[PDB]
Amino acid sequence: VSPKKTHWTAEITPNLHGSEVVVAGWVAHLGDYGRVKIVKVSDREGGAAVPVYLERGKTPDHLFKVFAELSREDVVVIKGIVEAGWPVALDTGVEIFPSEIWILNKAKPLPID
Amino acid sequence: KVFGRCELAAAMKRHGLDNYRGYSLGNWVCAAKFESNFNTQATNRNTDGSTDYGILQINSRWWCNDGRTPGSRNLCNIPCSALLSSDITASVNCAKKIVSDGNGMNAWVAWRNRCKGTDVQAWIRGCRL
Repeated sequence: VSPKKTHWTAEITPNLHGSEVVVAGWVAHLGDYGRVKIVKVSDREGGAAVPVYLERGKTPDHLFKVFAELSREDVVVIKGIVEAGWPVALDTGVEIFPSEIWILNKAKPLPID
Repeated sequence: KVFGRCELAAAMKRHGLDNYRGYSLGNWVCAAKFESNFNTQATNRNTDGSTDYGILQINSRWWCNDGRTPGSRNLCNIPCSALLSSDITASVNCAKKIVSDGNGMNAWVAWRNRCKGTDVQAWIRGCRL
């Protein structure tokens, strides 16, 4: 029951503020900082890496458990609301606050050691 | 130790945080105010089994090791207790690694909520730096 992609990551723009989007692509970057955790999604090579913010106090608890199973290069589908209210423009331009994170496949990454 | 505002501004400046990753000094004083109220001993356990430590409330899951958080990464390679010291060197070094991780100061929820996009220079006003 994972939702169909509605937008390409490069189509996530401030104009979409306040609307629901579904993005689909791979995990380009993960940052776990405690109360904030950010997963960036890409769907085009050398393309956008749109940041999906999970913030304690804002994001439902279960999605933090999903974030915990994530790895770089995992293929995901994430449903969320676009936020682009100032001061978002100071850096990222957009943020996505998720309501669903689906993991389609976990990457078989081979540790270097 | 509880720093005074200007006392912290001076220490943070000494430690090379002024414009570190493009963030002016006020951002860092503002972040400490709203994360720890300038208290280097500030310790806050989260419902998720992680704890936040020190003047900038650095988290035990990825950043420092506190011996009790599952899935520990200790990316700063320090024990969490080092972030509780009267001396802010360990917190500053670990903060500089965090702010370089790819999300800038958005790694700090207090900074996002209270500081980002505000007149952060107000936090160092009146100091003589």
